[PDB]
Amino acid sequence: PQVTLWQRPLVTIKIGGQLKEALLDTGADDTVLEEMSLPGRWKPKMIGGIGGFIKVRQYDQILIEICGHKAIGTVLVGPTPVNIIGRNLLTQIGCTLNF
Amino acid sequence: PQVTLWQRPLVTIKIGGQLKEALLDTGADDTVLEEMSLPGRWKPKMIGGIGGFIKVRQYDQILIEICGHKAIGTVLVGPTPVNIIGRNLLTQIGCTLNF
Ligand SMILES: CC(C)(C)NC(=O)[C@@H]1C[C@@H]2CCCC[C@@H]2CN1C[C@@H](O)[C@H](Cc1ccccc1)NC(=O)[C@H](CC(N)=O)NC(=O)c1ccc2ccccc2n1
Repeated sequence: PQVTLWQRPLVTIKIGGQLKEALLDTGADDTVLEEMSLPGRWKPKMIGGIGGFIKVRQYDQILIEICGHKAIGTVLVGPTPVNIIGRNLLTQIGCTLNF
Repeated sequence: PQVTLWQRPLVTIKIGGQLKEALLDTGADDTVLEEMSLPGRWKPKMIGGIGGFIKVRQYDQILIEICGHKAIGTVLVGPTPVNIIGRNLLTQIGCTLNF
């Protein structure tokens, strides 16, 4: 769909059985979800942003459904205020910027 | 222009007589620029991101030329790693997300 930016670009994701809302974020290389229950194997990883760094759990090959579109990728789970869909996944659902 | 997301969405901006590169960021509410010389008054503000909070100088009515589009708005200058154009200016240059 086309999404204007007067409000935050928030979509519904279905991940690991759970429904969440996430921000479509072009300035994020990675996808970072708030602490949740995910099955499996994860690695320790540190990522950075404004303000500094956090330590997150890396899960690879996770299925995510972003606004009814399917994609599989690396998802990081840690202490982020808002769930962020970053560019590793935005390329999979075909998301482009327009101006 | 239409921008795909395989690489970071960077554009050229002209601000305060100076040429910079900045990231078009749909997940940023505000425009945050690294430390640079700007004329006039500024107010102190705290903003947050994933690793915490930073103290920024807020400037209002700043003219900014983003990929040849002129826009007037609030710009925050501070200790950010990369120059960020957030939704307060992206809505003024007519920026939309598409998938
Ligand atoms: C998620 C991750 C992959 C780690 N990437 C990033 O964090 C990169 C790092 C880059 C280098 C440093 C400068 C920022 C850029 C852009 N960011 C993406 C960038 O989109 C990031 C995503 C985000 C949204 C909401 C909350 C937290 C984080 N947003 C931001 O950093 C902007 C900064 C701002 N004042 O506008 N924050 C917000 O717009 C914003 C909104 C609500 C909030 C609620 C609570 C706490 C903080 C909140 N911050």
